[PDB]
Amino acid sequence: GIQKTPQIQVYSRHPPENGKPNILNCYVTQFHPPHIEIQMLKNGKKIPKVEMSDMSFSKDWSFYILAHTEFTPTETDTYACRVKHDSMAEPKTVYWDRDM
Amino acid sequence: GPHSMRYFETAVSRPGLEEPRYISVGYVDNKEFVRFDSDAENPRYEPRAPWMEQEGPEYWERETQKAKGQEQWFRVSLRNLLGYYNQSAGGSHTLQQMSGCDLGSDWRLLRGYLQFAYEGRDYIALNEDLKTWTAADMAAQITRRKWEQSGAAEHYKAYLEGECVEWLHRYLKNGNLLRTDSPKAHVTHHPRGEVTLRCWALGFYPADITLTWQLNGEELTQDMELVETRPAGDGTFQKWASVVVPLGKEQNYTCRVYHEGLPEPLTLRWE
Amino acid sequence: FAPGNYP
Amino acid sequence: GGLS
Repeated sequence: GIQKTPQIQVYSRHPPENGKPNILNCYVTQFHPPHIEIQMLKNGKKIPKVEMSDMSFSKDWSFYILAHTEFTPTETDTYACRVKHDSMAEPKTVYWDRDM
Repeated sequence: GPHSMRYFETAVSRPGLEEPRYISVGYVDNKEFVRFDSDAENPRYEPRAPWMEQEGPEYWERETQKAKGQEQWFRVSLRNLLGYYNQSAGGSHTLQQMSGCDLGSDWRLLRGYLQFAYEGRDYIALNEDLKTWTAADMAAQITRRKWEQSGAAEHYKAYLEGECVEWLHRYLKNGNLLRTDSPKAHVTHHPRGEVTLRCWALGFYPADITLTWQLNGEELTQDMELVETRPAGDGTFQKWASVVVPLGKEQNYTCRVYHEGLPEPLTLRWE
Repeated sequence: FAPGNYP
Repeated sequence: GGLS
């Protein structure tokens, strides 16, 4: 078909240190059509005010977007990015690994 | 160094919406500097970099009327494309365009660009000679014939060779943009018998960068794992690359980082 | 300086 | 008068 399945990365702006506030990024790329849903999660809960960049596309015509929010990592708290897109039957979840 | 200007334009129709949404994004040296969005409160071109607020009100009035024209043009084009591809009502459709010019380090025009895509796939593009058209789809031959007979290429050639260059020159003077941020690199150690070595590159701009791992002079592709270069969110980019190594003999492996901002490529070992 | 497509 |  015409659909292009998004690629996803989850990562912080600055090197993670437990207890120090930081920015968590969810970087979603290479998808078509441009409509998309991105939710950022902490321990399964919706993170309330996730900032979303404006629509842009790359030279291969595929669209991309960066979601981000403020967060303070700890030892045990989990963070993930969950994406909904017409290229997939079900939403895709990618978990945050502080080493990547 | 070389320079460039680009306008990336998109029109999207949906079933529940009754007119399509038009978005245009201007780029100078691959950095966003203007944007227009038909969904906006009162649609207008807006500056997206501080150095563009220099332009007076009549500049933004002219650009805005051009965008409003592009919007009508895209709207008509989406309708004709439904006919060309025998598509019925009830679906979502996308029409994109890229145009602009590349300048060499001498500020002379190297090449112009004008490309279109429908449903995210190549539809028609102006050839590098700026006189002829390339179209692959059978449906796109209808367009190519119409454009060949109407001298549309002459119109675009005048823009790409004239205004695109003249205005880019002006933009570069108004922002004289030359900034590059070099990568700061470190290698982390991930005892997984083995440990994983991960070479990090952070804080660099532009995004283009190359990471390599070497063992005794040989670059190692035996499962050199990467990630796609990603934005930190502050204008800089991140990247890393990793190798699988037997534990203990860590000092046998070096990471190298190449980037146009560096005086010379970095060389890194885990310390 | 945005382009204007050929009408 | 568009594409086309």
